[PDB]
Amino acid sequence: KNRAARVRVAKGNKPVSYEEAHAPHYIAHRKGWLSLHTGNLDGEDHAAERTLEDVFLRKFMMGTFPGCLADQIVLKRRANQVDICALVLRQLPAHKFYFLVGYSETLLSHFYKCPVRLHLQTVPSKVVYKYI
Amino acid sequence: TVNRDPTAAPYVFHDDPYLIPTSALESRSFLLAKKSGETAAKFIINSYPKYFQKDIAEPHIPCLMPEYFEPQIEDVSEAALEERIRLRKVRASVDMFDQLLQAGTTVSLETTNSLLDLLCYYGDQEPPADYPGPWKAQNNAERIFALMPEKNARSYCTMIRGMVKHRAYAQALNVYTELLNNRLSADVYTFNALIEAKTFILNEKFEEKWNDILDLLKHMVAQKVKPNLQTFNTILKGLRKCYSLGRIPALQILREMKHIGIEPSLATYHHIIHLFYPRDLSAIKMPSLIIYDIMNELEGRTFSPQDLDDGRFFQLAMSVCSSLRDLELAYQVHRLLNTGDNRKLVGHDPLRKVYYSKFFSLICSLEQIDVTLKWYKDLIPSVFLPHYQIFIGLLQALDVANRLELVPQIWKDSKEYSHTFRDALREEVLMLMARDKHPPELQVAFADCAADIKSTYEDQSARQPAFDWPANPLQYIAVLFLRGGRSQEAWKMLELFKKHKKIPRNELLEEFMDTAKASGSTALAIEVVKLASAFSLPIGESLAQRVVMDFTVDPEQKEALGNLTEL
Amino acid sequence: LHVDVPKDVTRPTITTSDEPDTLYKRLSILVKAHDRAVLDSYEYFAVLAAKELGISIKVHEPPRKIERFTLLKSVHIFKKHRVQYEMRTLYRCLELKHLTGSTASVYLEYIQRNLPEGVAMEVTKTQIQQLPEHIKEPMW
Amino acid sequence: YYVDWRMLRDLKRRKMAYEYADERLRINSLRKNTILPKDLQEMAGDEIAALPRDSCPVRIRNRCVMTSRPRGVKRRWRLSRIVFRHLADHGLLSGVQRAIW
Amino acid sequence: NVQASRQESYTEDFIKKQIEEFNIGKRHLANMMGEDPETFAEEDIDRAIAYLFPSGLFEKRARPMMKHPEHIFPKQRATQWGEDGRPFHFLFYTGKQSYYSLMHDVYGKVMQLEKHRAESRDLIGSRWLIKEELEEMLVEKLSDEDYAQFIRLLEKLLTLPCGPAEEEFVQRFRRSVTIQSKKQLIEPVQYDEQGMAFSTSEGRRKSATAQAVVYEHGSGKIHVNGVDYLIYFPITQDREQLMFPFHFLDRLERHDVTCTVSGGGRSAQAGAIRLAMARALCSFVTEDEVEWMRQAGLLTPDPRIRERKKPGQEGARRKFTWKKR
Amino acid sequence: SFFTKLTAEELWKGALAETGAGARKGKKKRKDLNRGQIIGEGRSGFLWPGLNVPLIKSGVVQNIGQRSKEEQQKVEATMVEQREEWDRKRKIKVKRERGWSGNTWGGVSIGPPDPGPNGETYEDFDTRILEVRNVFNMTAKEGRKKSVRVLVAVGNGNGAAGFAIGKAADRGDAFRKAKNRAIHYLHYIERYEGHTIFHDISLRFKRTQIRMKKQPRGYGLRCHRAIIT
Amino acid sequence: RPMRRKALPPRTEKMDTDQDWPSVYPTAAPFKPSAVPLPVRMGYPVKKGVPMAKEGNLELLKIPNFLHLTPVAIKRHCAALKDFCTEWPAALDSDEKCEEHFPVEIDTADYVSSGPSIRNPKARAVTLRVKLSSLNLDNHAKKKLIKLVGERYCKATDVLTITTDRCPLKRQNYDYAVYLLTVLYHESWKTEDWENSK
Amino acid sequence: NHNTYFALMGNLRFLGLYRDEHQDFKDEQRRLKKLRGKGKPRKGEGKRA
RNA sequence: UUGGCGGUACUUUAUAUCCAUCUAGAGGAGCCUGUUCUAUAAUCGAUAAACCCCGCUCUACCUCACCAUCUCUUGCUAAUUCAGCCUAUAUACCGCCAUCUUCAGCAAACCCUAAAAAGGUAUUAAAGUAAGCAAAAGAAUCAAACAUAAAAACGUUAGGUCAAGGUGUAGCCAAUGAAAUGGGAAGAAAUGGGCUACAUUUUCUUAUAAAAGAACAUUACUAUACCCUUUAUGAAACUAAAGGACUAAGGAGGAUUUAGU
Ligand SMILES: [K+]
Ligand SMILES: [Mg+2]
Ligand SMILES: [Mg+2]
Ligand SMILES: [Mg+2]
Ligand SMILES: [Mg+2]
Ligand SMILES: [Mg+2]
Ligand SMILES: [Mg+2]
Ligand SMILES: [Mg+2]
Ligand SMILES: [Mg+2]
Ligand SMILES: [Mg+2]
Ligand SMILES: [Mg+2]
Ligand SMILES: [Mg+2]
Repeated sequence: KNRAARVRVAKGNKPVSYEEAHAPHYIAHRKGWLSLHTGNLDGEDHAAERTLEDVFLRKFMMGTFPGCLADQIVLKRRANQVDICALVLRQLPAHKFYFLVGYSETLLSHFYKCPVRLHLQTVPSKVVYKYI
Repeated sequence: TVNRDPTAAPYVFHDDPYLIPTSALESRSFLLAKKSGETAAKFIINSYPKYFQKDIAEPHIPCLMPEYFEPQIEDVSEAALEERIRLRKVRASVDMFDQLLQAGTTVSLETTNSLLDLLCYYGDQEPPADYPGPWKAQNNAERIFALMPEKNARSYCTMIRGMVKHRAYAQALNVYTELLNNRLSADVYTFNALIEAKTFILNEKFEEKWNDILDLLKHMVAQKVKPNLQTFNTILKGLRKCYSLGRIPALQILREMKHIGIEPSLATYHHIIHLFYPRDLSAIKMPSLIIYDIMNELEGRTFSPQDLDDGRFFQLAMSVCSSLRDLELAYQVHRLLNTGDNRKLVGHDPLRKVYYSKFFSLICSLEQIDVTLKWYKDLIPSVFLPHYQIFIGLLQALDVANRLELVPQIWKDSKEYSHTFRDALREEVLMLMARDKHPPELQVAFADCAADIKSTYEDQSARQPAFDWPANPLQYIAVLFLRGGRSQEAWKMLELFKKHKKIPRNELLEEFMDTAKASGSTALAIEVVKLASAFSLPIGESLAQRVVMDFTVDPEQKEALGNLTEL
Repeated sequence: LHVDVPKDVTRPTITTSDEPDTLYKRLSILVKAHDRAVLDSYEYFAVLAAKELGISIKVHEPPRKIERFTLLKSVHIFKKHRVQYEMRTLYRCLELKHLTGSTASVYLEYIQRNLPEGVAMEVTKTQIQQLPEHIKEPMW
Repeated sequence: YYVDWRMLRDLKRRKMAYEYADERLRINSLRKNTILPKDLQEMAGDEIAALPRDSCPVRIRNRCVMTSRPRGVKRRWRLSRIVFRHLADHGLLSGVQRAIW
Repeated sequence: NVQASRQESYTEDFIKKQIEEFNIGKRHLANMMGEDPETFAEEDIDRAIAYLFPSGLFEKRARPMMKHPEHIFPKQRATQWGEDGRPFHFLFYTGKQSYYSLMHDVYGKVMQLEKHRAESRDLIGSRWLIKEELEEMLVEKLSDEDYAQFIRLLEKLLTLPCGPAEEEFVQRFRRSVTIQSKKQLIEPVQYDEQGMAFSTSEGRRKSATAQAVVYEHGSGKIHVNGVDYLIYFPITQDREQLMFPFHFLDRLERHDVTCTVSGGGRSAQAGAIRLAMARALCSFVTEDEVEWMRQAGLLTPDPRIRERKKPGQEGARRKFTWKKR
Repeated sequence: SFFTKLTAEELWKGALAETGAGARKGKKKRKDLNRGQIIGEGRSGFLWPGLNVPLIKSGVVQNIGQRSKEEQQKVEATMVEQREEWDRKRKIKVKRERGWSGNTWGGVSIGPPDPGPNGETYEDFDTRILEVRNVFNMTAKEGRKKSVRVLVAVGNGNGAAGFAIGKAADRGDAFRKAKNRAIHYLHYIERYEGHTIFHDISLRFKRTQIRMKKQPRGYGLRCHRAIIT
Repeated sequence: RPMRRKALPPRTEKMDTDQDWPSVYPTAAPFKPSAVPLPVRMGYPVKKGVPMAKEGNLELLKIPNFLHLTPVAIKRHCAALKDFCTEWPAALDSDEKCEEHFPVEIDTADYVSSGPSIRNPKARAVTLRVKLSSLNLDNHAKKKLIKLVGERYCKATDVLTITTDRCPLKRQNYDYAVYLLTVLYHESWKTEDWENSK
Repeated sequence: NHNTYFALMGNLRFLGLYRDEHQDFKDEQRRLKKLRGKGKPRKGEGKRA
């Protein structure tokens, strides 16, 4: 049996999101890609460097917004710009988000030497695709 | 190509309903938490630079590299002193300069002047910074100036400017006398500080004082020094003290500005307006007409930052428009703001909200409701989040246009801007709606608005045990319920007059009785009598007699009604 | 904006030089992406943009490339059980013709700045110039 | 801290081979020809041997950058098969999908 | 009483609001794309959404959609009783009010025809609607036994004398049978600069592809890739494959073919030409002959192609040896 | 290395070892370590305006700062106290009443039945347990499957009462099934003057004989413990 | 006691159907369900379910939307960009006409990718293509030019192809290919005594 | 540069601007282990002399 | 009342399968490679089906975890009586899988029963019902089909993996940690898989698989061995390739077994 990236069946009480519900073989069929860069296109360079930068950017956002992330972040690279689009729960006060946005953007622009912008969409609570 | 989005907050604010600033406080607080996070990040980068040194950006980006502000030249040489001066460290540079003198090593006059510039400009105090000032007679700047073996025009000039900046007007003027005795020549910047000194000093006689400032100008031509914009701007700013006597002098300066070839900037007009349109002007009967001429002169021109008072102009011009109650002039002023990129000179946070608040208030007062509502959608929320008084002006305008059907909607807009629990606004909304009668459909709509404004009072009362329901809202909310098919709710609200011990008004009491007659419910009619007895209102007895004739009272009701009549 | 509109919007300064302009006979723009629909929207945006500036454009779809590789499914042993992965590259070629150097810079900037994420461009300019003055005349 | 002591030793091998790349190029050029006297070629054969062993670029091993796994690595991403599968199966690699055909 | 969310069901008030947002959505989508709202249609909406939200997901159900609520929302979720609680249909308590209301009408028709008292094939090449289609008309779930009973009742109606009203009724439940005619589509007949007639057709065998250009009048001169056919095809079996189309129709030595085959091997290239010639030769033969060609295999493309190798086994079907236990 | 660090959910999943070969066919307790952490608070004690301290204080725009070593030690000790107090809270619980014994379910109240279809509340009804059986059968799921059969009774103390049996794999589910089933089978029992039966009652139900007697006021309930309930 | 902030109603509600949409999405931005006044849905639907709504939709966020690029915006954008463009000479209306006056073709390639570095090694390569008919070559010269260039010359098209990538930069590789043409042309005309022994 | 990531994130965790669930998990296991008397011995004072 | 297995051996069933049918192999010789054994100062794990060209899409040094010998003791990090640990338990686990398996089941919430340890079907219908998970469908192999891939729930084997990584518990901290140098050998042995040959439907040569000219049993076919040269990579040839001769055995391989529709 395949155990990879599958949220296994419980007894109908586990709320999985749209991303979590779909197994790997639905990638490019029902669900898209969380990161979009040009480094895995044919005859393109720096795949190793883009992939490592993404791994860090995902761990950084989790720690900087602990318990405030409703779903996995979406990374969009255009030219040298990096764009982080995260669904965030409405737990923290509004002004705290303005601090964490200013901090996380400035810190990540001086670490990778690129313009980094943070786009936050606030949800009242995690969106449940199905109960499994 | 693109224009401002009327339904969006400023781009600085994050585009999310949870993160959009409701009020003006959250606007400033959100832009102070953002700056706080930016400063927190720069602290980490500038304190642990080894982690932010790998450069992977081609081309190389200088502004995304760690900054270093501490001197890295250890040897004590004139070169090392120059580094400290470049880094702007004041105390460290003084220590190394004195050490250089202790050894006696030669120091260039140009290098010694760069030290005085730093000390004179910062007034012997370390540059202001954040991390986890009068001129002092005994200071490093004056001491170093004396130790200097060879002096040049720049050295004296630097002292004169630093003194004036740090409020040392009397000493600076004395230093200037030495410069003349040495036969050196000053620069435009030094002449501007000297003029700023004479004005700030209080001279007993204005005629002497003005003749003195003119003497500085006469020495500017003897020394073949040509004035700049700041020179004239400084003179006009000084003239704002003498509003009455500075009018003819002020105009003469502007004519000389054009003849010389200096182009008046927005700051130059900002000073003439203050001098001709005093805020504390008792003589409002016949104001000056100069504001009309200036706007024609500046019509269609584009302006750039060329002084430190350019931002002030627009806020001042709008104020003069509101004082004169001329809405045509306000359009010319706003139209000038829209030409080119003049929008950048509206002002900062304190003055940006005054300009538009003054502007929008003038629109509602003197503009047609149809046009007034177009401006309302454009300016708010995209330009500015208004304070509650702005809405009281809007609701008053709606009342004057006989379009009270829109009052319910204005309430919903007001709630977004943090006026949900505003007592003054809630009293105005209900007051206008219930001031006069309306068709059934309009009354039903107002009744829904009255229910919403009641929920604010109820929820507020739940939080606060020591809560007071103001008397007037109680009357307005009850009347609206009766008039709009919510009479059942109005009977429950009749009891709240006793719970909060508010005296029911005579009009309200009789209104309840009229509705009772149409309903035909004697029980409800007697309920009004009960409340009248509680407050010992004289009309209560007359109302009880009115019920006797309006409805047939059962023998049980007669006994109950008689008891209340006795009470 | 309903009533509040800019009056005299500021426009960038474009100064004509005295240097002659480049002449591009052809300018091939090979965009690459994993998603066909993104290329369709970019193809529509680029063809519409070219037509609006007077540029002559043609479009064709070079054959797609799919690269497949095999990996071992288990962390340890179980050689025969594998997992295969693929990357798909899709192409849209915008063949422009008869462009001056000013028209090719403004157009390429406009469409390069709006290149969606995950899309890579490969511009191939073809300039045409006279013969070198030395070559024009044989000299011994 | 690097993943393990094996990744650290390799990192130093990569930094000392970069230092000695020009040197080992110039000296080794004197040996990879038939135009110079064999006496000189025999002597350059000893200068190259005298350089430190970690300067030799054939002692570098490509290891997973995140787990320091010696074998099973994919050179385009510098990740082991196991780590690459975790990222691919989750949609975290841009354009990588499962191969169905 | 479980964490699984309660059944999500839609009221008439809910769908009514979903149709107002859709109507306001169209006016915005029209304003975005610069089109006129009055004429904006379902076709333009789907095209606009594809431009503004490009998605390359292979399954089209997972792509962005701005459809009318009727399409997306299940239709069988409408209120079946009023405010007072009295159902609207007299068969509400059966649980299949629409299936039994239909079986009520068809049984009443049958009784009148039987009480009141020609060829029954008024319609030909038609089929009874499948259960999936019937369920759509009724808008309710049916079982397989329920479908069988309905058809038997409809058949009984046809057996009996049927007035024009009955024929229209049974027509509603008769769906035109697909008429897929496996008949070769003849190519046009072009004319050359010389004025000779010729037809062209493509052929594909394995990885080989051919483009033949048969001429109506010729002496049998076949040129493959600008070469003769005896030279290009030194193997006898490859030449026989080119002979099969003409020999079958006794048309040897009557046409001149010019072929261009690229790809594949010697045998796959001859087969690709054979199909290309047979399809081009269709324009110069009678329709009865074209059917004779189709029934001898000359006009069917061969779908047999090399199968992929599988990971963990030696070949497409060959397995690694089962190690001796 | 920073890249070999996993999330809390995966760390506890492995450590707890709940899903395992031993667990299913035959103690570690989970803890949340982000419970008391306030965003913006670190061991170094820095103060971040807009994150962990007021952005404006007495009208003054604050700047970055750090707490002194003494001040930080207090904050660390205070959090240690709060954590220790939270552990005490976990130990504490509100004792509910036992039934006929201390380790048995018979006689234990489980509250009123759940609301009905149209908001029919049953707050006036009380539920009591009478028997709880844990019976095991033989199904392929576990080889020997698990089953809980619960007999409950309900009544409003005003003449209306009923009983039902609920069966499930989990005890909590058997309680809900029995409790809501019994509300659909309410007998009405006639009481003489509201305190006793109208006459002596003697009966045999299968092999169980019951013999009830009408008694005067103040006599009390002298009956089998299940009959008293 | 603690107060949880209330989110405002989405600003789509305040958007008119005759708004200036280009102003709403000036530049490429992520999909914001509160700014896009469309009832768009995305997601494979569960059985007896509809596709998920725009609010809280990760799939719509993962899409590279073209809301910033709309037919109304593009036309307003290109209208401003017309002042930048210059007019192609009308006389060069055909490909053959271009070869007549401008026989030399220089190929240069640019590359656009996503990352911190703008560097691509392939951008230095340059390719010069000239037709020998355009060059003034005597019968002797043309034969010598064709032997020296070797396989660079194509008899079918009569085009000489010089590809230069040896130099680091593109301006150097371009200047080198032009140099190669001058030496090949001038050398071809020169006649050496050893040539008489062919 | 694994040293830059590990050091930088460790510094941020001590400034309160980053949260490491893994480290807090390990920090409490050491606290519990030390209470049980299984803590790390001091250098030079190991079981073997 | 159930669950089980007993001899369920009985009737239908499998479909490249149990036997039969068919084709090419394995089993013999030579080598290549894994394992066991012997054996070495000198890894570890896998090791019936479901190990044995397995982790390795890869070991001359490095890799390396092994052995011998010499050396270091706050010993990668911002801080830490700390760093580090391929140290024991896969019978504490996460993670990723094998297996039955493209098997068909897993079934929550309600409702009913003269009490229920359980059961709940009849279609010309008799208490069952309205929802999930898997299957189907859908999508991929760029028309269409078919086929192939992918998919395949819950359990079964405490199956495999603490040595991808992380981690519970226990163990080592002048040593079970870190580094340097040199070694990590072999077979009168067994066995698994692969490769080549044994030839005439062949060998060599030119073309090209068309055709032709030669060779054709003692070395004719026939050595990817040993040995001898040159060459490529490398600092290092102990590696690989290309020639040179030397050439031995092998003459189509017992019971038996593998794959293919
Ligand atoms: K496991
Ligand atoms: Mg290597
Ligand atoms: Mg085969
Ligand atoms: Mg007890
Ligand atoms: Mg084991
Ligand atoms: Mg070794
Ligand atoms: Mg070694
Ligand atoms: Mg060890
Ligand atoms: Mg299909
Ligand atoms: Mg399927
Ligand atoms: Mg050791
Ligand atoms: Mg060599």
